[PDB]
Amino acid sequence: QMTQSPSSLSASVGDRVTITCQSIKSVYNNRLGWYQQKCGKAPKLLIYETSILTSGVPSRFSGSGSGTDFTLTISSLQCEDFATYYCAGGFDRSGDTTFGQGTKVEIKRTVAAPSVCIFPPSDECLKSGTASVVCLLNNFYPREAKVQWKVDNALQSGNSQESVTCQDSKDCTYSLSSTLTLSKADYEKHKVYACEVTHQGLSSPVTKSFNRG
Amino acid sequence: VQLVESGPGCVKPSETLSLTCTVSRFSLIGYAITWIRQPPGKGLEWIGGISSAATTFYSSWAKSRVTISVDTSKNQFSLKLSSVTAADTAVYYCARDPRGYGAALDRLDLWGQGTCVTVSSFSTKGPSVCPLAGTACLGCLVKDYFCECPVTVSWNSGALTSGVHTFPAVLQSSGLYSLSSVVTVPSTYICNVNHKPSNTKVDKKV
Repeated sequence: QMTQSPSSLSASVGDRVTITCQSIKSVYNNRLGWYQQKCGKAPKLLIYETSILTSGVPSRFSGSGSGTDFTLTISSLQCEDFATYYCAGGFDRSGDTTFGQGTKVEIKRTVAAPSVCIFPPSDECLKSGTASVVCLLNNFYPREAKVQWKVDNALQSGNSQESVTCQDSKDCTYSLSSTLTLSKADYEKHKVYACEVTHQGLSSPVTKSFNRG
Repeated sequence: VQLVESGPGCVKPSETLSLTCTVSRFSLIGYAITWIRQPPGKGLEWIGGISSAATTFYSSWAKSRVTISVDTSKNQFSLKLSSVTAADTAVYYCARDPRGYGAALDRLDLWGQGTCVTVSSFSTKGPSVCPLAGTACLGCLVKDYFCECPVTVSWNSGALTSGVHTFPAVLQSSGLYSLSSVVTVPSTYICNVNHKPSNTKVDKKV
């Protein structure tokens, strides 16, 4: 119900960034708070009553504003500050309270090439009908990465899933997991299984392969 | 002091969803407890609240289908949502206001980790845990389960923390979910997987 600006932003480590929170009604008794939510985690109260820092929150965070216009400032942006930030306001004591729409914060860093691991299917899960080969791209930036699957150097499609972690709170990198799903018969038919990774940190695509057996 | 959340995990439409928020350990005297929910890929939405004097407030949309109460003998706050549809699928949080305000969102200083609620007609299925074997990767694959969460993946019962990346679950063409957790270690490793909706508790060693 409260407007936040921008919807998402990006900056570099050490930059100063600002998130604005606007409301139609005026805030009652300075009841305006700023929460930070990291991936897969509950929101954490950073600022309460417009400008008071929660104990333990680094002094890099600060809050300002009044009435209908408020501001959260991160003076020295860090990799651990990757999160979605919300503002929450109360306009009376009868139940007029609401959150802001949120603002995503990404951090820019230098290019980092991934490390490629490959995992053959376990014989315990080969007892069912599905075999799953797992390719892992560890600690890379930027996010854009291409993962190609090869079975006896035959190129696969439509039989693979993938997910990416969020920006690591220490080195600003990402990690991707790709899973190739075949039937156990097709798995026992072929031997060479490879994943070819294309990322701008690599001068050439890096292929990790294993032979079934 | 923690706000332990408990829920059924997956429910079918038209059912009544019942969630509990238990205060583990004693802390402040007059604290209030509010319920927020977060739909997938969306923002925070205030459901309701209950103050230090048990005064219960409901958001405009929740007045006709949410009941919030307290059991003081258990230190257990209860939220009931009636006639649920797929639009009620969300992660539900309880949070504490240290001032005792039952209708304030500006100072929630302690949150529960949240409980997942998926409203669908599809059946619950338990996952299979597949091991995956100067520094090398290893991990575990939690495969073919529904609904998505509550799902927990720990390493060495919490001892292994550094280098551990637990990936977001993906929805496969089989209609089930697959999650993968990996740890990179210098060249005993056991992953503890807990899927509450199917009561699947498996410790697999890699």
